[PDB]
Amino acid sequence: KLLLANWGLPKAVLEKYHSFGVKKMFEWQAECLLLGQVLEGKNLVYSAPTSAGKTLVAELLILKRVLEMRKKALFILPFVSVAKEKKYYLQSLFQEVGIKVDGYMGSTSPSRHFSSLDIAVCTIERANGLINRLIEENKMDLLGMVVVDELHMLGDSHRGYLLELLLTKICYITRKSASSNAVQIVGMSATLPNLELVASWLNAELYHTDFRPVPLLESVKVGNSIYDSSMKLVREFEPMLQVKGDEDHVVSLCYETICDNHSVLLFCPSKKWCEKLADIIAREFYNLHHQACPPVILEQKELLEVMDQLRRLPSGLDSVLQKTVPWGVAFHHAGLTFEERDIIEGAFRQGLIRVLAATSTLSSGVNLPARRVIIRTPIFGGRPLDILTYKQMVGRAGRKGVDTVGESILICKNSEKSKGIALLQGSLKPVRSCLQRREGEEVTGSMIRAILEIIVGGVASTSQDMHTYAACTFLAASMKVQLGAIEACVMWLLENEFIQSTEAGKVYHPTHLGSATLSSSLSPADTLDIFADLQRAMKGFVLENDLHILYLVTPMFEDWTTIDWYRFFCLWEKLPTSMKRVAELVGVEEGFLARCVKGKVVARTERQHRQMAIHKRFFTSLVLLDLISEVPLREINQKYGCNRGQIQSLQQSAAVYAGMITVFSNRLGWHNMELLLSQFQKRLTFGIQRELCDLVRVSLLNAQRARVLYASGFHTVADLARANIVEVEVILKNAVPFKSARKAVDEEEEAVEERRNMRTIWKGLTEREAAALIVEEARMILQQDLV
Amino acid sequence: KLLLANWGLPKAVLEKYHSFGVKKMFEWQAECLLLGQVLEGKNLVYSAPTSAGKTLVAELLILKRVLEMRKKALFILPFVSVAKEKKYYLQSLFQEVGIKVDGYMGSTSPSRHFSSLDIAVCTIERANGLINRLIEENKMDLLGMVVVDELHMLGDSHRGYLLELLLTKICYITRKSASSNAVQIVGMSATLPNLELVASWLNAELYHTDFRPVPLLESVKVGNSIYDSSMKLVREFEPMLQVKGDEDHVVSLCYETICDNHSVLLFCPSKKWCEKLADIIAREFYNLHHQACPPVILEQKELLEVMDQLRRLPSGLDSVLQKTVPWGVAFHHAGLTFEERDIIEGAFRQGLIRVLAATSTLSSGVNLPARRVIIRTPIFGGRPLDILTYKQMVGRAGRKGVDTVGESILICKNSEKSKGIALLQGSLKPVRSCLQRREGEEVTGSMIRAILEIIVGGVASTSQDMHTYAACTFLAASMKVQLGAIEACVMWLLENEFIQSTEAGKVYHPTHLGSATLSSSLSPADTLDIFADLQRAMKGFVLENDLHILYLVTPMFEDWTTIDWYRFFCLWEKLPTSMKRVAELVGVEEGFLARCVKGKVVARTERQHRQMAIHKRFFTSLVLLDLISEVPLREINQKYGCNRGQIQSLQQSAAVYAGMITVFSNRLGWHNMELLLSQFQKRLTFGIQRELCDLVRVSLLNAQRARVLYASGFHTVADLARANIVEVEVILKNAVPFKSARKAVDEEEEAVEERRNMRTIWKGLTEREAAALIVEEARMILQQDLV
DNA sequence: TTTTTTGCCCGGG
DNA sequence: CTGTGAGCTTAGCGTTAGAGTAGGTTTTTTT
Repeated sequence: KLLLANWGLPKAVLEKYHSFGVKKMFEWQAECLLLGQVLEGKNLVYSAPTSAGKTLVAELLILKRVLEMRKKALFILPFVSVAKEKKYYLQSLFQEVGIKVDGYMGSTSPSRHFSSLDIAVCTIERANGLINRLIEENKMDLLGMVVVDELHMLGDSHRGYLLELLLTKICYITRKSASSNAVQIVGMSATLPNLELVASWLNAELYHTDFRPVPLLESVKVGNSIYDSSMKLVREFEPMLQVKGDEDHVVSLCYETICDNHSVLLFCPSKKWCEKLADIIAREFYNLHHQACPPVILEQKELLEVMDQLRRLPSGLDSVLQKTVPWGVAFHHAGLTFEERDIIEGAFRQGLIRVLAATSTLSSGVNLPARRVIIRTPIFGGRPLDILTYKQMVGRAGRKGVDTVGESILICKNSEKSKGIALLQGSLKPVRSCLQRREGEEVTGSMIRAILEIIVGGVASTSQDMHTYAACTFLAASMKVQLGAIEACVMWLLENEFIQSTEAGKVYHPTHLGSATLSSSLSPADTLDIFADLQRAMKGFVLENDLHILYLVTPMFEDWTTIDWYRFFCLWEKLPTSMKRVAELVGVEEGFLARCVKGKVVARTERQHRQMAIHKRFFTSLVLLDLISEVPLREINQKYGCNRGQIQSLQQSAAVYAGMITVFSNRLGWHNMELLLSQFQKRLTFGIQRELCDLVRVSLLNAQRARVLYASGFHTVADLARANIVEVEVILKNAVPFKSARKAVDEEEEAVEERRNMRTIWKGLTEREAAALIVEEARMILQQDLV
Repeated sequence: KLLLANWGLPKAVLEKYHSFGVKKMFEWQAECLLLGQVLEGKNLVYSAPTSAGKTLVAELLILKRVLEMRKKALFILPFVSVAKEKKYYLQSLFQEVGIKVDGYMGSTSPSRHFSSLDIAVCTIERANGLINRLIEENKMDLLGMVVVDELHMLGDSHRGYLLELLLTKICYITRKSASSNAVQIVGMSATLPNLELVASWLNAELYHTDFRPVPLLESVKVGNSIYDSSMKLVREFEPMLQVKGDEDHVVSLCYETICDNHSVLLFCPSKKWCEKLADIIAREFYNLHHQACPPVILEQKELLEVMDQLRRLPSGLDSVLQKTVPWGVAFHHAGLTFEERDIIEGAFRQGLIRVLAATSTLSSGVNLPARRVIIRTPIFGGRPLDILTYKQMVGRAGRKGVDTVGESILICKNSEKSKGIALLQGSLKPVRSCLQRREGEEVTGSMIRAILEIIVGGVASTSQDMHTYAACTFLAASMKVQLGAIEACVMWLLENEFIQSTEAGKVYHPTHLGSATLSSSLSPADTLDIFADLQRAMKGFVLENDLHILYLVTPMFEDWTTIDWYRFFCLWEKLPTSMKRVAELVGVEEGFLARCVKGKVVARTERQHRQMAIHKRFFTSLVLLDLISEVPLREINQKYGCNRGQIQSLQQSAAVYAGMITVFSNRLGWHNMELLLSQFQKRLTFGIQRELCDLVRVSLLNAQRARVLYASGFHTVADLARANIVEVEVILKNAVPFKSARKAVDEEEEAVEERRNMRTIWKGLTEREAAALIVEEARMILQQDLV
């Protein structure tokens, strides 16, 4: 029965599973795969805890369908991190049968067009983008299957409502062609009260189970007392350690199980709070070792390899990590460089680290199981802790093979107790659409996009079809205004020129501003703020410097950071007129910055909303300029107050926004603006090729400078030590694009001073000085390397 | 001796000469080829009257050397019309031997890279341009021969001094290398004085003849009395058909030779005076036949075919050609189209036209003999006629031995008789080099080109090698201020950033602006303006429309027309609000336009020297904007005060200026601005697409408005007659680049009106109405073709 | 109160 | 928005910011 070898897998995949793990399925998996019609081809929704073999029940369906029918699966995952991990995992299983597995995730994408793949594993908005493009190609018939994780995100508005739109399009196009399942939807979720509604919407079969291989003792600590689920008072605890201001004994709650050689995962409200607790915990591991209780075992021979591997990173070994990592204490949050996450994840996954204070980043996207989970408060960011967040936090408790029973302890004040009791006793709110109009309110951005994305694809081009599409949404299940809201959208789309009216009844056609908003996969709420920037550049584009191209290209964010408007006003005042003119043409204005330094965010009329959206995008441009200007990432974080983890997210985004907005300007037909961006797409790439890595040892070589030496002479630093200073000076003078020292007639001097100060090679040296000093540096580097 | 077959020509060329020419040389041709060292590879400078077989000597020397030395030869010719004719001759002559003959002239380029050619037939600046690039590619060793026509041109300031700069380079690059010739030079110089000096400068043989196949009977008329050049009276004239319509009775002097039934040619100081006087003469041939020496034999059947060929002209038959051409009278201007000029010449070349009136456009650039030449006055323009122009006029008398003698008649009133006679009794002034200076004067721009070009090409870079170059000039040869002239050049080229000074004498290197000058082959004095326009565009470029890029690629002229400043000032206010913004950024201003309306004469400081060039260029940009906007030339002429010759020169020059300024911008490193210009150069062309030609012809559709139909549905006229009006309406809506109809916030209402106007057609049709009308015209005219 | 003339790399079948 | 303990700093008791997350066509290969 449960032994997987009986299920008829091809031996290569069976042997790969035998290598990867258990040969026998859990009983719930055998039931769920033996519902009456899921194997026939009917859609499915199911739920199991994250500790269960959740994805196996999809993988065996994928393996069957892609082998039994020569059609292409589309595996939709909530985050790039889990998408990358699942890509490599699934590649390892199927590759010996010849299934081509590749993914759309972050900046990475398949080296071949979708028609060559067999299983595309991708993030949600990559999948919706691919669905839009499959519609534009009308090649949708290729799509065999959609596998959806976290289907309970149907109601999440920041991201997730895309899952309504995406599944609705597949239903509608199937129903449009209908009026043996063409596209099977397999939807994985946490258990919901109305899960059978989602299953009924998807016409799906249903399974859900409480089964988990490792059981969880949930609890709330209040005072000394620990209450089990159903508030059974199982235990009282007394402080094994006495610590100044550890009024909750949070260190002792760690130490108690550290005495048992078991690890602790400690979720906190914020990054600052994680650093403070990783500091405090490491100080007590130090004190216990210094005042030398049971002994503490560390295997520091391994921690020195981890901590040296951190020292190699251009971040440097962070001042907190210097203190904590030697003791097996770490911290983990999205302020860390991706490599620092992967190092600290790996060190905790092997258990070299024993305590890891973390934000929600270890709740979603990072599967670090632990014996004991702790949640430092019921309040997060002044919210009550979300019930979905809590039940995803505690799902980390228990380690499959290393441990027998999982433990979790919420820490709660006596006055807060009702909130903790609610978190344990409560259950997830019923999932409900974002399409639903609130009774008296303006129609929602999810509905506006949901209507635009069919019209622009040439699907449901007449309004009677739009009512037929609305009847496919999950909203049309949640209600059992449904007609009147649709014609309130087309008014908004018409009066913003996303679509055109045509008589005969009527037919609606996409404008270029339609096709651009669709095929760049921007949101309609963004392409107004982008178009008001792109079109205003057509009226006067500064070509002598990058800042205006960066303002068009820089990612849209709201509150990318807390912004110091006063330092931004001090910064804007300092800009060169070469660049301050770009601020004027963009519309940055002293009358607006003066308000934003003097007072609150302006009340948002459409004018004041636009003028606010301009400045936050400009501030993000000045950061993004400094990144390409090779200003030290240590300096940038002083200058703008962001931190190194945000910068890598900005680098990841700006490299993509250059690509989107090129397609946006292409679809508008503004080909003369496209080329000015399609060239800049070559320069938003921040990692050097190995060509310069030797030359980059020379302190006077910016990569922009090493670029011309290697292009001119293939130089090894030995060659730069051999080179004649006169040849370097001429190579330097033939490196920079020509910019006069001459003042032209009716110029202001500041506009040419900034042409002169832009040619000195650091302010900085003149080339006659630099070309001597760089040969003297190179010959010193050479003799230091040869010894 | 003189029988050509004895000279050892290859039979293919010999038979081609037997076909095209005659089997014998003239006496002077043999005597010159028998100059002992010439056939050994000595340089030669020779003269023969232009009606003799001047070029046969040069052609025979090329043919021999390319067979024997087997090195590539460069044939330099004064004008593109002369170059094209001599290209087809040399190609048709040599190609049966397999000599790869092609050339560089006008917008033309050879079908393969230079090294593929055996002969390059070339205009002066395509040759001096080529010589610069052979030095950059260091292929100078390839150049085995240079052959030069009109070597007397060295004294022109506007042009042709390049023929000193080129030959001085070849001399210097020989003598510096050497201290059987490295290059053989053959120069033709039309019987100058000081011709021994030119021969001595090139270290060449001197050869001269006055031989003519038919003698020139010069004469001069005052009153009724005609005098020989010796001022003997030859005749008193009898003005048959006496009329007050010509107070000098030149109509009778034309009719006289017309009674001899031979062609006559008349040179006139002005287009309108030419155009008037052709009408006057034609109405007397009308008067003869309407009254009826015999009447003029008209052969009207051929003239009606010629006149129908003018009716077939895209610009239609000129009403003045309706008057004159049926009588065998025509006129000839730079103001005609080039097609009309070629047609009218050909009709005269076949002798169908028997009288032709011209400006100097028949002095130089073409050779069409006429038995009698008439010169209307000793005064041409505001000044006495140049004796060089007189000789090239009267040289037209020899009808290729189809007639036994040639005639010339200078005509004047009783005043200035001596200054008239001085054209007959005078001879060419001494040739000289415009590299010469006054003491109270700047070093001339032709010297600045010389001493710049050596530096930038990477030759003679040392401060003493330039004085070694100057010793090879024809200036220095003529002198056997000049020592300071080279130092004045280097100071001027430093202050204009064309060169860089490096220490340890000193060694000078090109800037990018140096190499950009030479690579574009612009003048230094032009490049100060073409750069300042580009440098100003970098500070704020209007991508919104075509006008601001046209201002950069607008051909730069002095007085390409008189500018009717009041009509231009009216045409300035009529510019749309976006185009009136371009006028701000380039610096067009009412405070200058109104001042040119107020008064023609202005003083000029450096500000005013730029301001004139800005406006004179901008006015020419407006003409280009209309020409790409498909405005009818019938309007443009009347709108700007322009004619169909000036327009045609501006089209043919603009296609080259967008070429040069790509290569100018590319090598300044402004690769963003380069790609805009390189993109726009793909639009700045005026040919007709093969497949669209009939579609644009029949339906009266603008080229892009038809092209998108062929792109969107491949319609022929027979298919557009079937097109659905709603489908065409949707195409008409989405064919254009997106211009939003909505006003933005923070925008002038007078600005958005433009963007909504741009989508209208012309009148002022809606897209609905145009999409109806276009289908009606297609389906109606389909029937008119089928009937 | 007014004459004629020239420059550039690159693609095509 | 909501909240609270962290933050500022000389001292020893003043004053508040605060989670994580993502979209593009061409292109893959070197001096």
